[PDB]
Amino acid sequence: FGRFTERAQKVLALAQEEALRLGHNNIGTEHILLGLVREGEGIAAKALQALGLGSEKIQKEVESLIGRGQEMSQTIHYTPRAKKVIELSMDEARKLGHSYVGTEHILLGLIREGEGVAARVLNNLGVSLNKARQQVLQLLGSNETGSSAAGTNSNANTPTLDSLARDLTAIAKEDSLDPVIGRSKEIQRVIEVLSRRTKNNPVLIGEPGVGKTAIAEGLAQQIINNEVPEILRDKRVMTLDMGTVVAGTKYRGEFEDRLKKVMDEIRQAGNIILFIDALHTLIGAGGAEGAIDASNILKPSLARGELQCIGATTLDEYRKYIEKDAALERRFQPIQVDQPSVDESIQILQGLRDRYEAHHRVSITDDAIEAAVKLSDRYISDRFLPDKAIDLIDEAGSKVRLRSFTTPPNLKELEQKLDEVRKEKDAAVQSQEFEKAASLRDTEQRLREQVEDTKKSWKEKQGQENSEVTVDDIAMVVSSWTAQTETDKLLNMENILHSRVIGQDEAVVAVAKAVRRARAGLKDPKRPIGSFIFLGPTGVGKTELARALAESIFGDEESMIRIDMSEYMEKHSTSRLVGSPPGYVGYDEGGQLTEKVRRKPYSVVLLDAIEKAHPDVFNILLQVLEDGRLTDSKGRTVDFRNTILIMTSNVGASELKRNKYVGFNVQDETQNHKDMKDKVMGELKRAFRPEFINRIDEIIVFHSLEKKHLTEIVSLMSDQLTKRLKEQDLSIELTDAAKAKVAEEGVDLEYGARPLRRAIQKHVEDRLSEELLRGNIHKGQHIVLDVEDGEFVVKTTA
Amino acid sequence: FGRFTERAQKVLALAQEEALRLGHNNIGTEHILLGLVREGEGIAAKALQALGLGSEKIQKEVESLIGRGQEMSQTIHYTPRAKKVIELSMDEARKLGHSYVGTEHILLGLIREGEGVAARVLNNLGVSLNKARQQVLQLLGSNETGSSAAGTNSNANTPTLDSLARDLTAIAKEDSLDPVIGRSKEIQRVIEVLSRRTKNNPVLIGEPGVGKTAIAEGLAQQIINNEVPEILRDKRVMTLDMGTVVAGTKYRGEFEDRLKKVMDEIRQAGNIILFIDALHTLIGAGGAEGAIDASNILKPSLARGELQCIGATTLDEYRKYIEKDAALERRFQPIQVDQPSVDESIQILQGLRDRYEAHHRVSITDDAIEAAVKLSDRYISDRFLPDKAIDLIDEAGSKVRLRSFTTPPNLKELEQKLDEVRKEKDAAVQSQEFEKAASLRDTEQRLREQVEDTKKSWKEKQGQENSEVTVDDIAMVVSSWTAQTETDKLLNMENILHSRVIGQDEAVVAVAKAVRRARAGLKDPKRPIGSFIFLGPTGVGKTELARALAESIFGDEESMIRIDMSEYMEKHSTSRLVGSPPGYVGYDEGGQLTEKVRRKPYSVVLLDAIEKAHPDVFNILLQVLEDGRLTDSKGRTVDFRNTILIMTSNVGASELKRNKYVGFNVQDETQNHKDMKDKVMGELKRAFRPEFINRIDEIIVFHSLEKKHLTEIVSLMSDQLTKRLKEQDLSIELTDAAKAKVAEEGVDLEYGARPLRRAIQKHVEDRLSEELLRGNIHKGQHIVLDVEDGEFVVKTTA
Repeated sequence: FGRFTERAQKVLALAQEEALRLGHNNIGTEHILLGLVREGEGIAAKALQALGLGSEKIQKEVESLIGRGQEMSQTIHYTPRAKKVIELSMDEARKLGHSYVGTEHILLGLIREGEGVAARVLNNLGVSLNKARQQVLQLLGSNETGSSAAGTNSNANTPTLDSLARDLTAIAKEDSLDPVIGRSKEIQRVIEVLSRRTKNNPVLIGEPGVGKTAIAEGLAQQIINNEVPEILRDKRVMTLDMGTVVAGTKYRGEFEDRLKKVMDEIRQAGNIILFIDALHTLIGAGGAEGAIDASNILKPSLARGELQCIGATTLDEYRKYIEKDAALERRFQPIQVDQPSVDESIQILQGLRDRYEAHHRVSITDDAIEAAVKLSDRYISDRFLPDKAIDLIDEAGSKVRLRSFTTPPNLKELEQKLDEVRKEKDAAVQSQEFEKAASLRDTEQRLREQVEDTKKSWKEKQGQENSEVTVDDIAMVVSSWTAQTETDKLLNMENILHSRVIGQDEAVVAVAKAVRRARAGLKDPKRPIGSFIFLGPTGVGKTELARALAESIFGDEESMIRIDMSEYMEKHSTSRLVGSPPGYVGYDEGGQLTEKVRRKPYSVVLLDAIEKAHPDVFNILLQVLEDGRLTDSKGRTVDFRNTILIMTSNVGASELKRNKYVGFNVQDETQNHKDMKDKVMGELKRAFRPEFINRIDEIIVFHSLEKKHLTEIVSLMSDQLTKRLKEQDLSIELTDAAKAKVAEEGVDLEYGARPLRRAIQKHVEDRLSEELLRGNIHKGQHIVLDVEDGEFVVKTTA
Repeated sequence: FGRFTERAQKVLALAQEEALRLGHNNIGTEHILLGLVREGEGIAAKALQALGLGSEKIQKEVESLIGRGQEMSQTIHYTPRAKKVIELSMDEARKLGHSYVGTEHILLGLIREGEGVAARVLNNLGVSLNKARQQVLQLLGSNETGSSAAGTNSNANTPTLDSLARDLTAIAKEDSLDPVIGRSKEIQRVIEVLSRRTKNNPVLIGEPGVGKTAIAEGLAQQIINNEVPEILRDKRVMTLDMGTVVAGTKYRGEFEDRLKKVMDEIRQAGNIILFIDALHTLIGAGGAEGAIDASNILKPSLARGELQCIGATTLDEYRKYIEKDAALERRFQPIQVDQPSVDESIQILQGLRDRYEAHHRVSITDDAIEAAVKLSDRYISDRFLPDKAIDLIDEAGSKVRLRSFTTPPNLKELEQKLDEVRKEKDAAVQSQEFEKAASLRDTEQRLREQVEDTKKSWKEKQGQENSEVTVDDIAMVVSSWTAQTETDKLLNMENILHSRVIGQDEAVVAVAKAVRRARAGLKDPKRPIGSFIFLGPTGVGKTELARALAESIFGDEESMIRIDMSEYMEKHSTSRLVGSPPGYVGYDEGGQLTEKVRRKPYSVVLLDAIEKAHPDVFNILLQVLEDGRLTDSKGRTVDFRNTILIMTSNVGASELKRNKYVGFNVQDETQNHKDMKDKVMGELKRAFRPEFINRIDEIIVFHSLEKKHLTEIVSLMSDQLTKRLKEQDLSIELTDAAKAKVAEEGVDLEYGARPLRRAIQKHVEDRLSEELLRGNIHKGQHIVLDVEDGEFVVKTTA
């Protein structure tokens, strides 16, 4: 373990002394035994001496098992028996508590390791081996700790405080506990619920979902010193926990009987505080289920303040307790409970980082935590504000030690060598090849040991590397799952967003900067990270930007919703049954929009075609854009904070399907640019409400494509082609010359961004494939699609 | 078995020695016994010798039984008894482990086979039969390997490992384990999630599915040597086995107690790795009911990092774990899981090739293996990417062994002869006919031995067949459920689609080549391997091609969906229906379309008439045409990846239908071909959208009711007549002359292939049946439908 006590380690080192002193190549088990008795006293040492085995008795036998010499101490490590004895003490101390191993455990371990040289020493000297293991044990007392013992107090406390349970106050008198976190005003407010008497029962309302029990340790501390009543001092805090009741009982009826007994013993009352987790479940009122009706005993108890108690209830549970009354509502009284906000997250991270330095890393870093947390709160966005965080910290809190030790020192080849040896050796010895095996053995185990020496030479790489949990590290994780390599995504957002967006330096930079503004807490987070309307036709860069955002902002693309407004416009699905029959605004709110975004909160919510949806739909969209929430689906709250709203329209489309011209002039092109960035955002206003648009940060125009943008759609569709065919069959590349010939056809004055899919289809997909059908190209070769003399020719370069 | 160890086989063979050495012309059981003891000191031999039965006692008895001395042996074979001793020992070696058979088992088997002469030999020589079986048994020698016995001891290690369960590392240190081929890239990403302790726990979320456990065996192996962190210092990996916990307890309370016990012993913490299979089920979160609520012990265990564990959860299950939190989520953490990609598939196949040698019908070929995978991957697809594969290997991996013994040179006839003999013989011995029976036995047993000789002359039919699995072999089998005879289907696709489909050679070749283009992986197959528009009037070639495509691509015709989009109505029936219109488009998206294509993943989806059949449908289909997917049915994704989308049309029909027949045109014909290949596809564009059409592979025109196309429609319908009556037993053939006379009546510029059914009905069905009524033809004679001189005539030729 290397986290043993002295005492163990000492009998063991005494073993080596006898190794050479008695002449043993390998420090035998006989020496570990000698080690115990030669340290004189120590529970092992003493133990052997109890049975009558002094150093005298032992050594006569020991020298009679291996005499002198062998003073060479040939590769002095232990004998394998003796090595087992060391392993044995570790477990012989685990079972007997001890994480740090002593003398005793080794003598106990010897007995265990009973065919060993030691073992035979004792069984030869007339002392039964088990008589020895006994002897160590009966001196391995292992007195109380984490508690104290010296007397007996109390009579009436006996029946009550016994039952049920740990007694939180007790565990907080002598620490065997941790703060852990709060919820500080809750503790004040608990004493608000506890310095009264009619409604003397605290009732914590909130998600549970923060580790309610952390708050509880709060009361303990504060009820003692010094905010507590004048004659309703001498308070005791007694915990009532379900787990103790159910175990070995296995019945609700019996559980009720035991609980009844507990309420009776609480007769030390008028000074007692009871902790009741999930108070509704016991009350039995509300919902189809009652989840037991403890209420018969529990309710009058709650009202009197004999069961002056702390109720841990939730959002719904409080309804289902106050509904009874007036002793579950002439007892109850609620208090507003906290759960971590963004800053709180950071603090939690640090607090339990440090204890996983048992796990030799984690340790570090403030900044790293900040990455886990800060990046998470707004983006990914896959759990809760601190929960998200810790995973990120920890992936990376491992990640680097793995890439560190990606081999031995690169001496991974060594193991490979040693294999080949063993084989040669083995097979050679099985045939013989006598001395032709000789050298093979020697080469084998020589090598083997060398390998192992250098396998811990990247323990130098441990002392070099093995704590990294840094900004970038964490940040890599935050992008990895879906504050450096997420904020490098943020800072370099424009670069990332352009690479899929079909030209449109205009579109990209507008979205990029707006998301980047929010994404480091500069714009507005109680709104989407960016609200936008993206106008244009199909295949212009709209969708492509939505995607590129999912990737950049959250780390991976899968955090992207994409909702058709056409399914529930109540103006294009009204009675056309698009999707399913549900009455359409009800379909969107009551189900689809709210459920989906509630599932993925990070989601780039892409609400397609808000162009001609019913004006009521826009009121909902406006609420998403402003509030960063919608409340629908019978009172569920759906998080649009961390969303990136991108609402598309194809009313810009007309203008955004003209290219960046190739029209009547070449000065029509530089008049198409300005035309697309102006005409679109006003066809937007004509298509739907300004009030809606008033909650939208920037109106992104996705300019139709003139190369620059043409040769970038051709290179997106053709690149989507060349990659989807590599998994099953051929390697395709289109030369730049061939991407050019398609882009000329992606021109139209009136269809500047749509025609491209078909023309990649015909000119790439169809073209390689009709060339496999001829036998010009094939599966599994590299297909360069080239221009021959102004006609495509599929060439091979494999 | 035919795979026995020496010791057995030798004692047995020594019987044959005594057979002739004493003359016993059938090698008796007495000789098997002699066989044991004359083989000296095998466990059988040795055994008898312990009880006192040396060779001396045995042969002395033996020679006093059958004894001397007709040194030959009758067909030198055994007694039936002695043959039984061999069969018995084999089983007496199965019992005692032993895959093969050893000496002991033969003596043990003798005792068992106790009416044998040996048994009586031993019971004559003063040693009880059971004293002999005793001795062999208690010298238990059998086949061995998987050594792990040499004596072991530990103290605390005892409580954990007892319960519950196998140790993955252990089975991989004696290597009774196998890799197994993963799912390799997953394992690195786990050790990041595992060398943690702030979120200590990996939790694998994904399809389970080819064996989740392959990833698990991964960890074990990497955690030993050496790329493993020092974060993960001195780790052991222990696997959860749910089955042992539930067994022998038969109660939830007891089950909980055992799990609790395990969590306690995990006190070896910070040095232990726990593998928890199906981790959600124990947490018991979500649903109407839980799933088992081990959670009380398990949740804090997960949080502490004592149960630093690897969770194997499923698609929904992770939701139901973060649903608890933040210790079932602040410990837990999800990871992206692998299920083998197409290349990985191939490798698996081969990996288990060598054990298919046990059935001897594959090993080999690679080329076939690839087929198993690839052909299946793209074309149905009713299993996962490697499962599909392996099944095909073995499918073919038997197929040829069946052709082996169905047709060798057919010494099946031999056996047939031998039959006739026995009968004759038997009945002859019974008739008497006695010496006339004599020779009949002799002819019988002669035959019997010959029979048996020529069936193992078809061990030459084994050395010929008994391991291959060839290209075609796999491919044909791939066609049987669902490279050669699936890629011959691909290469010869035009030929195959024409052989069932009409004179629309234009259409056939266009579709054939377009599917064959995609289906060989050189044209976009993310979306259907062919999207199409099929123009023509109904019954022309359109439907028929949809069928022929299924047949060619998948090897079965009945993998063809078929939806009419025009049937979806009530899509404007507001108050018109009554007061609400609940249904039809909602049925199509919400259930029918998505479920059906998801059911048969790849299948010719034949979307009938979308000329104006809800303009919204064309958009919905467009998403299929582009992506290969639709998302409907409340979040199901339907893969139309290598479906063949065929969207039908009969709006071009009018021109497609037009003539090419003589008797009335000689210049409209040569204006109907050229007219159809342009004009048809433009009546299409008004009936769809260009946006739709741009994501279509090709726009197919079925030049129809030509001269030519007719007599092929007539030959499909009339051939369906001649075939549909054979089940009810009538043989019909139409001569080409009679199919021609009907074909004249479906052509002009106007009509369709509609009147062809009616006229086939009249001239074949109705007429032949009225010809049974007139008595020229009957039921079950061959009916030739001929033309006499221009007047129809039904002739008979059977």
